[PDB]
Amino acid sequence: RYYCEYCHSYLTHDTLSVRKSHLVGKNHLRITADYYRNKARDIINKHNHKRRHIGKRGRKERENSSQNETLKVTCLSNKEKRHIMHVKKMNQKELAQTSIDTLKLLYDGSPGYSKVFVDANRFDIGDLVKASKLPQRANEKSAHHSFKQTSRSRDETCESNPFPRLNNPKKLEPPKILSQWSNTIPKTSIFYSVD
Amino acid sequence: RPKHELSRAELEELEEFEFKHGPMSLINDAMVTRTPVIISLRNNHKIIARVKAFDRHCNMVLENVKELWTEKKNVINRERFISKLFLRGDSVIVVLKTP
Amino acid sequence: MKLVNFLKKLRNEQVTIELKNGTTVWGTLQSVSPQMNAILTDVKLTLPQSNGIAMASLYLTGGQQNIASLQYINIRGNTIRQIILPDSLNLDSLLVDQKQLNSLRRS
Amino acid sequence: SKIQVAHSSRLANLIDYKLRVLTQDGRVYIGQLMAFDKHMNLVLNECIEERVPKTQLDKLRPLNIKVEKRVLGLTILRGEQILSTVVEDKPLLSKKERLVRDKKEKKQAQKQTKLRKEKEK
Amino acid sequence: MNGIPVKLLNEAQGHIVSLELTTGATYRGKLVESEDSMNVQLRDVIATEPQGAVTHMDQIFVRGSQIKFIVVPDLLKNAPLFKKNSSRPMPPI
Amino acid sequence: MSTPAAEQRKLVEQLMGLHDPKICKSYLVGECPYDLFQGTKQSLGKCPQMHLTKHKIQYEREVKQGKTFPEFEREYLAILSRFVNECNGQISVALQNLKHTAEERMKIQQVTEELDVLDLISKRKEVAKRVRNITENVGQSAQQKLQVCEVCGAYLSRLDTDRRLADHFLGKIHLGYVKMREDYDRLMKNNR
RNA sequence: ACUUUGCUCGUUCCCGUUAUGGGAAAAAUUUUGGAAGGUCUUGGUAGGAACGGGUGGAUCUUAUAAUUUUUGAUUUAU
RNA sequence: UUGGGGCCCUUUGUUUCUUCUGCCUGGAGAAGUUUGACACCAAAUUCAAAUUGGUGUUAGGGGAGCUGGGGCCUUUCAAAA
RNA sequence: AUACUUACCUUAAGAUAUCAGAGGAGAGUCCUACUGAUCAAACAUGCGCUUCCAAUAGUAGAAGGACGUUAAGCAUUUAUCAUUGAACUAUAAUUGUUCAUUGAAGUCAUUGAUGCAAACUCCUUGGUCACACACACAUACGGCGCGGAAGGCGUG
RNA sequence: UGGUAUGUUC
Repeated sequence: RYYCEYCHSYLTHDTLSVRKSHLVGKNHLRITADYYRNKARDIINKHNHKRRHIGKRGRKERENSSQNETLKVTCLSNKEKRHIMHVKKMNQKELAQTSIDTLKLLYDGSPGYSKVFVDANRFDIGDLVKASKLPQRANEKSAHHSFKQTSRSRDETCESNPFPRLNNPKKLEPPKILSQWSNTIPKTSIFYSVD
Repeated sequence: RPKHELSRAELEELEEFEFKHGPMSLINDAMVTRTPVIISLRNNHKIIARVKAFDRHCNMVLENVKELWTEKKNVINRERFISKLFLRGDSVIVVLKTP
Repeated sequence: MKLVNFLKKLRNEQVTIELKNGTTVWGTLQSVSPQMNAILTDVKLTLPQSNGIAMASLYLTGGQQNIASLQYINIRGNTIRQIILPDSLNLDSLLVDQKQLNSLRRS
Repeated sequence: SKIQVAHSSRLANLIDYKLRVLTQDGRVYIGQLMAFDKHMNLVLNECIEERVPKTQLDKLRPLNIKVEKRVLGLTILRGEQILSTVVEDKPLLSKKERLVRDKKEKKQAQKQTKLRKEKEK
Repeated sequence: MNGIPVKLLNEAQGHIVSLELTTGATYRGKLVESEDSMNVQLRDVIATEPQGAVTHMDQIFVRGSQIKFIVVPDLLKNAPLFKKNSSRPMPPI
Repeated sequence: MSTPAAEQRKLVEQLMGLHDPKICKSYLVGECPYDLFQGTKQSLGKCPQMHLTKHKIQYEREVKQGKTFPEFEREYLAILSRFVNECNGQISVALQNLKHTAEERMKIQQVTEELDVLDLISKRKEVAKRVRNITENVGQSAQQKLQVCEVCGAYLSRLDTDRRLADHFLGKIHLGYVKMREDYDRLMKNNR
């Protein structure tokens, strides 16, 4: 007999063909991915604080510290700290999910763009891309998307697209700035830019 | 005959029958006639001792053990008298019985 | 007719164990698995007169300061070469083989 | 190391202890066990594998010994090429705190079974 | 029957693991499909011989008895196989 | 078995004139129908005749250079003809069940009520009523939308994509039955 | 050992009498076990008992002393 | 109830049982608590919103009542010197 | 979520501590809210028991490390073979010396590897606890405070 | 006497 600890589903006598097919089906994938995400979120979010050790402080430290100054404590209400911590959590997860993708879109017209950056004609890890296609045995998963594939083959040479400026490129993205410190940008530019 | 299809809980009788009338005739003769045997082991530890018990794994209890080995550098023989010993059948190369 | 049940009747017995690596282990027995995975306490172990692998295995167990004194060692079955029992114990009463007696009475 | 390992404990009782397990080579693994089996296959959390070099072995033969430590993290070690295991360091939380944690796990598991019985109805 | 460690080895399928062999060669790669007999298959394998050199295999398959150990990733630190008191929701008849 | 050594001992004991009723002639020629449906849902149980690998190797060595036996081939042809007749009867029963499901009482009553209201401007109204009746018939047929497999006699679907269909064709039942159809067609081409 | 007759010493009380006997308790006191009360300290306070399993997980035996751990090719020697 | 003095506030979401209001001229107020409630993750439904699958929490200290056990003292019964 | 099709499979067994005695069931076996003894588990409980628990009358320090710095620190050791050409020491598949054509793989590492040794900095842990800044001891030390962590022994 | 996974309609 076999029991899945993730899906909480039982099974018959332990056949490798059934157990292999169980770890491919979509319900086990959803339950396993959600369980790993929640356990990682719990071990990040668990603030294991140190146990405090307070000793009887010295006399001259008390005459020095109680005479210098008294600082002001800031504090906020419940909805304010809840909204601020929710914005900080979405900022932490969008920084953990993002990555710099300037070299992919900056060498887009390079003659070896179809041999390294296409990520399907790659030599060492291209067989891993060509192996598991997620073959979409549902007809709705193949009939949902109606856009182009734009699969760049390896055999694209330098004869195609000879002049990269006549074929309309994209203007590069500006360096993004922090929205909390966006009020200190120089409002006057150096040169006159139109449109 | 296959081992799994013989019977249930009667394999001990066949094991005793193989003990009485098989390759175990020398370990049986040494424990009933208290004769000393010489067991050569896989690390040159030759044991002269009397057999006290028999096991399926050839795990043997030995009494009045006189063991001897040889250090080769130069050539010396080092011996030791051990009263009680429980020897594993993994280490046993061979068992010789004297008449 | 496995003689591991003979060692199961040998609790609180102060024995030595020579291993296949060459280490002599002096200590009292606490328990032994039927697969002969024996645990020992109040242990000192010594590699006699060499084998550098055995010297590494002797030192890298904590509590060296070549007699190494350790509090609790579990020993796997296939690493046991031989075990020496104390001579004061009576082998005629511990090898009664009550399971073999019940098997003979069941015949 | 004044730990005073338990005098009548086995592998079910030695769980979550910082073991110092020895192998046939002497490649000593230090880490917390979290599971075992009949073949004594041990998973090891925050594990480190320490060895001694061949040049240090001459100094070890009859002081300081420079061991080579590599970090394995969470590994799973087989029971074939191991020799002996000892208990090196005690865990963080105590026996009473593990007892309260086990009671909380039992109450949470009973609540989960009540939730499964409520969802089944 | 099977036990917790072989279920943990079957748990981390499709992840970057690192094996060490009994000879001393350390492999590292993505686990294709593990078995109950631990005869494990790896892909994008980088290998270190006991002599010292580093090479790269595409698709390796090592037998379970010639394995010193294997390293699973750290997020399997928290697994339901490690739970001691997990009850069982009504096994079938 | 729990140990592989007993499995290897079983393989040795089952591996180590020839015209005897104990030898399965359908397995002696090859691809016995009691072997191709061993553990599936269409299982026949257990073959009463014994199967052997040494006799199969001797038959392969005889058919390689020595000679051939037409009696075992005729027995395998008769067994394949009986199994093909049983499968054709099952496929005819499935086609009759599909025709009965397409001709149910309430479905034919709803179709007759839609066609009774189906009767330039009158031609356009009749074309719109016929399009509405065709949409109602498509909605009635889409409640099941189960076709008939032309070879194995199972159920298929038209709106289903080719990947799930390719997963359907790679089974023990379909591979065994296509092999039995190939053997039956080869024996009918050799006999006729 | 029972039994009787008198002497002597003697725990406590009475009487013939403060020599000494007679009678009674055959006692005051020490220990163990059981019943009750008071005081000091600690744990628990919402589940528990019985039965039923073509129940789940652990432990033992045999398959299993033969290539997958656990019944050995890891003391590097001819 | 007020006032003074000493320490702590890392409780870093300013008590972390939860929700809401709210705080350093202060340390608070209201509600609820295991077939329930709270917070979060993942998704297709083309904002938000709603649905489904899971994860984690429901705490700490003191007091009245009941009960189990350990030690001392007192009363009574049975037995041995 | 209901209804249907398809792909794979449909189960190694036996038992739940041991010994002695009495009774019952047609030499062997089973049962006793049957009796004595040993052992195991759980919950309490006590042993002038065993080990440990970090200054604040200061700006420290105990344990484990740095996969940290000085540090390319100091002292040593290696960084491919074969055929031939112009000389050649020469028992080798010209090994040795200088230069080159060609042939098979060809770890990166020489700021590399091993040994030695000091200093600085930073991480995880604690009772950073209650009274006092005190004259005890050959039977060597009044272990006769509130606890916590680990363990031994004993009782119910 | 059943289980796991997948694809359509409400």
